Amino acid sequence: MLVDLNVPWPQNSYADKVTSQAVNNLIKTLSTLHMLGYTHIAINFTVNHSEKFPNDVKLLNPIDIKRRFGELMDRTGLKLYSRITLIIDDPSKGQSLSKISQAFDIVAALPISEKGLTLSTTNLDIDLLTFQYGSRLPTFLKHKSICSCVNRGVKLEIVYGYALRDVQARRQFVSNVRSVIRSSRSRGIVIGSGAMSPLECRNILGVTSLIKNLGLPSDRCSKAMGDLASLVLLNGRLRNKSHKQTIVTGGGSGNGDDVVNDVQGIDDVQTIKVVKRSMDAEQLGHASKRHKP
Amino acid sequence: MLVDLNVPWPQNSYADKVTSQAVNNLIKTLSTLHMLGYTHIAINFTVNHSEKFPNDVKLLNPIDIKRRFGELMDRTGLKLYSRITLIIDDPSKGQSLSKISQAFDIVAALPISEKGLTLSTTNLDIDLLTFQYGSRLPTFLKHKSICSCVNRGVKLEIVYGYALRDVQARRQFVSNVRSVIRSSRSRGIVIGSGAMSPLECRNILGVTSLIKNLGLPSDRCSKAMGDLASLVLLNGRLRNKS
Amino acid sequence: MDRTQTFIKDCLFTKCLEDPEKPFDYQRINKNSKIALREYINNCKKNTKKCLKLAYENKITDKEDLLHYIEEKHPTIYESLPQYVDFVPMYKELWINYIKELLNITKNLKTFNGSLALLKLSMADYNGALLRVTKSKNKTLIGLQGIVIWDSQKFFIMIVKGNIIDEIKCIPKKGTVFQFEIPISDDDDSALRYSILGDRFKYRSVDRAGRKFKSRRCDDMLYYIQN
Amino acid sequence: VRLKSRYILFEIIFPPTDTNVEESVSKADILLSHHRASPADVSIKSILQEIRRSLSLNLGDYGSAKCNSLLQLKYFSNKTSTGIIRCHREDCDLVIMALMLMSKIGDVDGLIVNPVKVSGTIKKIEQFAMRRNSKILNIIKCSQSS
Amino acid sequence: KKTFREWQYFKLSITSFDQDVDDAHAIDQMTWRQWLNNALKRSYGIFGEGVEYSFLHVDDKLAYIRVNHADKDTFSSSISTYISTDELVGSPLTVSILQESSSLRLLEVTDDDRLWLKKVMEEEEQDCKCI
RNA sequence: CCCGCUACGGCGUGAGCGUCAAGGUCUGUUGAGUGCAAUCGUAGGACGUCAUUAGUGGCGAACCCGAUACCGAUUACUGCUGCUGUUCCAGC
Repeated sequence: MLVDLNVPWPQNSYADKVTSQAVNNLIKTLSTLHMLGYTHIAINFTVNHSEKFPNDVKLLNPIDIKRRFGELMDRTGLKLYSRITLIIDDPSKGQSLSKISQAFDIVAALPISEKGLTLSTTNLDIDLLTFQYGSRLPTFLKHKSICSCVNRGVKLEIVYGYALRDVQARRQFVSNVRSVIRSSRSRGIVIGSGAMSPLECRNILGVTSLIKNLGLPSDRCSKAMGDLASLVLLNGRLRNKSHKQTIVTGGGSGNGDDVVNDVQGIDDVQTIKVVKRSMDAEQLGHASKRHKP
Repeated sequence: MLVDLNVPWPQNSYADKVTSQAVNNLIKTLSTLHMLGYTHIAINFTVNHSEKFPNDVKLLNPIDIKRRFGELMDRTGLKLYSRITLIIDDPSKGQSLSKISQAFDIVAALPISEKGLTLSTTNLDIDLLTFQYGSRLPTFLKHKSICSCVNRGVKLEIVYGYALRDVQARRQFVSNVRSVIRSSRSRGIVIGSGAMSPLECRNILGVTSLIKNLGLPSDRCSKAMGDLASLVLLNGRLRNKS
Repeated sequence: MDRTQTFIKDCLFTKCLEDPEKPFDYQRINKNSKIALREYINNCKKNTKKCLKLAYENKITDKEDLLHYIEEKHPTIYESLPQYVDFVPMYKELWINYIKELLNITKNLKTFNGSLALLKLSMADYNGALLRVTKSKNKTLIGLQGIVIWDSQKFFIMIVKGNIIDEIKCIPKKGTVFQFEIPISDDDDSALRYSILGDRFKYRSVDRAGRKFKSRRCDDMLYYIQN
Repeated sequence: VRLKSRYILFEIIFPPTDTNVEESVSKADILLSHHRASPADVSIKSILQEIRRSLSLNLGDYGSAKCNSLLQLKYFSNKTSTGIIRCHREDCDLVIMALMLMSKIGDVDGLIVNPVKVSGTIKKIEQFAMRRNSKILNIIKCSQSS
Repeated sequence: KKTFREWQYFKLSITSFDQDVDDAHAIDQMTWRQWLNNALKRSYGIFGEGVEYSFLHVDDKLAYIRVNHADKDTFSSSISTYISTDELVGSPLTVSILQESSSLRLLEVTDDDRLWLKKVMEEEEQDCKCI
């Protein structure tokens, strides 16, 4: 199973309206990721810290998984998650994480400054730390801070699609990624493809070769897409739907229903999951002694 | 202590007389070789196989180490050896080895032909094989012609001085040298500096890094530059003396 | 004469000499309710093992004939046997009606609020619940349904019937996933199914009444992705 | 695991490209004739801008991406033409091979670069450089006294 | 008492979208070499351009490329790096590297060119074992 | 403080000793000892585990790098060993 958790949405501000051409382009790149092969896609959306957040409930997310991607799912056979990377630079007055977090699935951050990087790892409840690989690293990444943050949770995320943009950006990208791999102690590394087009898509064995040539091993790369990728999905998926990893509204069937795998069988209206009477306390004993299922 | 064994003599034909500028330029580039710090110098001279060999004894070598370089041998603190690379393409006007091996010290060859490689591996008791790293690769390097020749004792030579000539020649240089590395099994690789000017001499730390990034390990490179170089020098010296 | 001195640094010193050497009746039961509960859950397991032995001696696979066989031939052994047929209506109806009252589950379902309901379930006790091991690190623990007689800190106590087995079943919580169905009063139209994970909460119910649960590293949950 | 970087000492040597004027054959005299002087427009930023252009045109983009992560010139003075380049321990091969292929500066041509000392610390490289310059002063003083 | 790695095969498949381009444009054999030299010239310099690679069993946007072992990732990182642009095709293309193996055993179709390539490899392996 | 010159405290040498003072130094540094912080790269052979289409291929991990040394305690991971508890399956 493969997770690609940094596909961007062609919108930056809430005042802008997405045209149908970008939506069709996203449909074509999802068909591209379904063509060669992938398992999970978590599409990303960017907001700033100094913007004016809307005081709405059902209008915070211009993602619309149900009406357009619910139609794409039946011909596709995959799933989509909606996530936000927080572009936070200064500790301003804007703090509405209790609505933006519970509205979406995965909460990320994009720090630029010194103190913001500290208060993100310290107090801000997020899932992933993304750095601006297009621009310079802020000051320096320390070992014991990032190590304690990985031991607390949140892992670092490397965007190999940002090197496919320009020529000059590749040097700054590698200079950031080698420092991230060195200061992260190769524990918290989750990789993702930041492509805005299907014309910049790659296969698993090429991304593995890229991670080989950057400095991280190969078995640890595939383990990062098998173990480390799908666990940080489950972290935010249990934090925002259910309680703080405590009591889940997701049906535990044999091999078909899961909190990660069965998204459509859970009513995403509020919380609930309508399940038929599969548990009868009257005449059901041990599982190997049953005869009706 | 190092061995540099591929310095060319500024003359190609015996009819051409060496000018006074070329001798001074050779003294300049050999002093530049000693400046970075070397021990052995074996200057090379190029002849064609279509050229008619002279029937002389004391005139086969227009190098004259004793009268010109005999002063610099005493002043600088080094020594010189004379060697010949053979530009052989076709088996015609040739097959003479009993006279050219006694005058000179090390006998090398330059095959550019498909049958030339076979006749070099078959019936030439030579020391080193040189390929044209400047021009294109002749046909294709294989393990069959190389492994039968390296196990006999003949070494394969890489000229790191030909890389600092042009910009376009560097690509064909890398394509030739990496082919020699993948075909040579990383054993019989002797490297030399083919510099004609003093502006093209490098030190051991850069050249070792060059041959390391081109595909030879650091053990085989330094082990070659010491042992195999000073072994083929004694091979030529015992072909002279014994 | 080497630095690695095996006999000298450990066996022969005075600091590591303590290390192993290199050459080498009714009132007394219910004084504490916990110890009496432990004695009861041990006595139920011993009586279940004796019931299995007497059931192989009976050579009758039917459990309804087996209970009457024990009533006829073994009176003192029958006294500590559980009664699952009695255990189902005395627990399930009260549990379902308590959850229908507490979580405000009524005929009007379109005014539901999930976050406060999960907070109430975090505040409600699980003593008397029907719960099912749906996923586990052990492949043999899954498929077990049972009703709670007592909540422990890091284990879980249920009861399940087989063909003739009536053993009190203890199941570890560290690395297991549990699920329970909440029915709605309509017949075969709609019902709810919730899930918990016993590795996430590792405290007493006394502490669970007061504790506000926070985030964890959650690295050991790979089994939930694995199976 | 800390920042295990390797420092590389390099020296700019000017070969005596003059075929019309005769030459003297000695040790410290040819040390004088090769260790002459650096030209006027030589600084830290000029050598960095030249070595980045050589890194681009010789090794490419992704090689320059791997090289330019911790590629800095820590110490350089034009009076002696010796410089110390910080680099990674893995791409030290790439940095030395980039120092080898330095052909010319954009202002002054006719020069070679000698990488001399490589170590993981700068304090031992300075100690070796002082001893090497002391040996140079010994050779100069021996040829000057006689 | 071991076996030296001679080279390694690489299985490429040019995934080309915008079906009008896939139906109109037809890549010939010289375009493969020109685009691979352009890809090794964009991200790498002279030494990355001097990687020895030859062409074997070329099909319609399908390629098998042999590259020496000591620079394996040096090849396979660059192929997933460069994007085709401004070379006789109006749209850019994507590359899918399907599988890698160093032991000659791949099964594409029941075609007979693979048996001929295996015989050519065994004629060199016998010279490696004997000589 | 002893020797020679001179004689009011003086002067010259001992590669001499005792006291006192000085952010002048401490690789006076350790069967590793750095301090803008070294602890390497490759090849061959021996052993162990796992997967094979002909017999070979991959792996020897993870945590973490001191800064004078030592001991005890705690915490991060792999493998072995003993005990305890749980679940599943039978011998009669």
